Amino acid sequence: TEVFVFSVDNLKANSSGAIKFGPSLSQCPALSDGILKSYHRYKITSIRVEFKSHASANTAGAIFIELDTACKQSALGSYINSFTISKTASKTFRSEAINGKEFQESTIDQFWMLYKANGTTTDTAGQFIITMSVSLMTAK
Amino acid sequence: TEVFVFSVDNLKANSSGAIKFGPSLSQCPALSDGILKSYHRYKITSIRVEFKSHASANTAGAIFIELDTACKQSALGSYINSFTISKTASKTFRSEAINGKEFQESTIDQFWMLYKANGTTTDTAGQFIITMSVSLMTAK
Amino acid sequence: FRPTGGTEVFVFSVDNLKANSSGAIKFGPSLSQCPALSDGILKSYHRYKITSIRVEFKSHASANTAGAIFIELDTACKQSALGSYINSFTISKTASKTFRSEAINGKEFQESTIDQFWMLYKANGTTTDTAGQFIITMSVSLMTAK
Amino acid sequence: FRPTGGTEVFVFSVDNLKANSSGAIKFGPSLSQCPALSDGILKSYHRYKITSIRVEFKSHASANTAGAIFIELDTACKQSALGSYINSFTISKTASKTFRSEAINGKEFQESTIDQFWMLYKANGTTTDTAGQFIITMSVSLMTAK
Amino acid sequence: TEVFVFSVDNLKANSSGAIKFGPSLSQCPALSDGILKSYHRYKITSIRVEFKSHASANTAGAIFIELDTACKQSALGSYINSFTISKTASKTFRSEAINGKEFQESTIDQFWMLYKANGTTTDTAGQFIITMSVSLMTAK
Amino acid sequence: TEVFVFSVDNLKANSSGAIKFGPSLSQCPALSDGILKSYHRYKITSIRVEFKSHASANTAGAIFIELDTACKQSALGSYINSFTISKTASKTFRSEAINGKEFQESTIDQFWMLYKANGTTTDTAGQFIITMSVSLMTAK
Repeated sequence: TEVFVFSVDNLKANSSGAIKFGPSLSQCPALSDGILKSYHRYKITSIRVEFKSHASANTAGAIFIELDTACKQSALGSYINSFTISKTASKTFRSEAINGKEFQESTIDQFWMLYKANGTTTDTAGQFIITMSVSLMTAK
Repeated sequence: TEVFVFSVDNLKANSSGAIKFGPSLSQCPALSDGILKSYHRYKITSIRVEFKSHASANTAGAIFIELDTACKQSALGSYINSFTISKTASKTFRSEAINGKEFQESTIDQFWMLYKANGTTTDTAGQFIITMSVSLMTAK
Repeated sequence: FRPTGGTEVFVFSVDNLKANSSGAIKFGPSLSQCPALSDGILKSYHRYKITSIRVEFKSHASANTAGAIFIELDTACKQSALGSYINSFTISKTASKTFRSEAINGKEFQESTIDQFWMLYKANGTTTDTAGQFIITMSVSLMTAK
Repeated sequence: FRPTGGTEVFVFSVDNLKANSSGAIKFGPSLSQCPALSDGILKSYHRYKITSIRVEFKSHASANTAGAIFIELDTACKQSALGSYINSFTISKTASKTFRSEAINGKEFQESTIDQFWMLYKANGTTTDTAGQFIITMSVSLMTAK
Repeated sequence: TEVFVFSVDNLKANSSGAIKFGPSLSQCPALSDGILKSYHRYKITSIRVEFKSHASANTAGAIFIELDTACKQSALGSYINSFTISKTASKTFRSEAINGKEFQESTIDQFWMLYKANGTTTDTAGQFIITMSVSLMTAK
Repeated sequence: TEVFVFSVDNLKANSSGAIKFGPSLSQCPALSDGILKSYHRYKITSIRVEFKSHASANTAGAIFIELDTACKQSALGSYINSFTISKTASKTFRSEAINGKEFQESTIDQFWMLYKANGTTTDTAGQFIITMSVSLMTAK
């Protein structure tokens, strides 16, 4: 069981995307092109996503976070979880939320974290600092 | 975790069908068009199906129940579980039978409950009173 | 399942039994009502014997259906029509008949290619109304892996 | 075999294992080395899980054959070549490896149409001489009659 | 009831065959052209087959034993029972395994014992020393 | 602090080489292209090297092991530590032997493990199964 800290950078005020955890998690090559190449099964036990807000106080908007444990949803949809663009905050997601109770093979993803900024301008918003706890088993 | 009680009504003596639990479970809109719209992950922990038998004593036949956790079987096939049309009874199904050990997303079904009455006439048989226990996860 | 063989219990059902249904339930490799024995464990053993069977009539019928379905054991595996009328389930009642080893030719092993016995049944009813179903519980013993 | 399901133990063998043999033993409905599971009891149940397996290498080889056959679990049911070389039986020695439920994806039931895991093996030997055989002892649990 | 001890000789490292017990059991003429000519009914109660392993330690392989009480199987098929070519061992088979519960006429066989060596070379493997217990009935 | 198990494979009877622990430790990408990309400082606390001996009994020779905490020695030199090619064995090396008392940066190696088989033929000898215990510091 290890802990990885990585960052989603250059996050504008109209940035939308998906952070696809697993072997397609290119923002942390220590997991993607790293330790998942040396194990069969893994599970991500909990993640702690932090918005750091490198923005001016006049930028309006709130970036939205939504968990997709189907690994297929493209557009966001839900607007309950939100970081305000002008404030640092952090959201912590446990195992049953992120499909983290059972191991799965290192070839398939576990969940996606979709985000949508929903601001008007392309001004800078900040970055995510994501701290995930993975468990591994059956070396390869 | 909450408990829903719904009914499958107007059940004739030759009625066959599938009660598709999950988002396509139209017999309980409090789950289908309801609380599953406000959560990502769910599991149905146990169901208690009851046959109520609003039938005369001269109606012959026995309605058959079969669990499909593949969510694809159309015709019934198995004839072990059965309610007699002229008698009230109840069958209780736990978690490992109904694929209820793990959470899954609110977009996909969990299991189906197929039923086939296998009587001759179109006379009234009764109704199902189904009591399901669901557990909900990450909100949406 | 040890390779020398084992003893297990199968529960299967003969379904959709009308009030004029007649037939034979041919136990062994031609016992299509339990594929776990027919297309199943008999493909993985040479010799078998069915030690005892417990046939149950479940009677999914109305009280106005007259008749009585008759049961007859054929350990020759060749009789087509019924003939004997001693053993009977009433169509409107649940009952069960249990048959031990010497009745069903179940004392000795035989190869998994040949049947052991047949269970003939004949409804003896006028209408094609529903009668019920059989729930059959057989105890098999297996010998020599294949 | 209750219609709600049961737990049984199957013993089968992977035979004629040379000193350069590689392959995959695909557990589930495609597990042709045990027809009692493949064309057998999985035809009479919806859901199953293989709780634990005990693979044994029996080493019908001379003492001059060099090499070590390698074992690797694939619970994705898609890996073709071996890759990992940690688990190994020496070709000239009898041994056994036992794999529990969380290693072989054996915690949850799944439908009898899909496989559960594969066991890949690769001899890692020069010649085509005889190495031995696997004697595999798996414990399955069954759920929902079909 | 008497006991016969006979031998299957000159057993190479790729030898396969069937030892057909009964009147066609040519490896023991005391049963084949012997006491079965003087009785109608017989049964072989138990057999004890022994592999004696007149082989060098460098011969690889294992000869396989399989009982055929149908008296028709030609190729081997099963690989559970085995003698290692470089070791002496013995397997004992009781009555229900070898179809030895009931008498049968002296004109028909009772069972076959198939063996297949499954080694590469034609080097010497050993011999079988088989000890069978027969029971005889009505004289002839 | 985590434990890595990796293997040095395809080890012939005349194989010589160096297993260079640290960022150049290509036999375990979970350390090399893995967790060392996500931390500044590391130390390998102890290693347990095991020779597994996939060899025939007629292969002569003994593979030799020598620790180089200078990370510069090319040829072997010392012949005290040895695995016999025809036997499984294991050698365990603690912290002061492998330069494992102090942290160092993830860009530089810690020690090398040189091995030289010193047999005549190119026949198969076996493999190493190496179990190392690393400690990680400041994240990166």
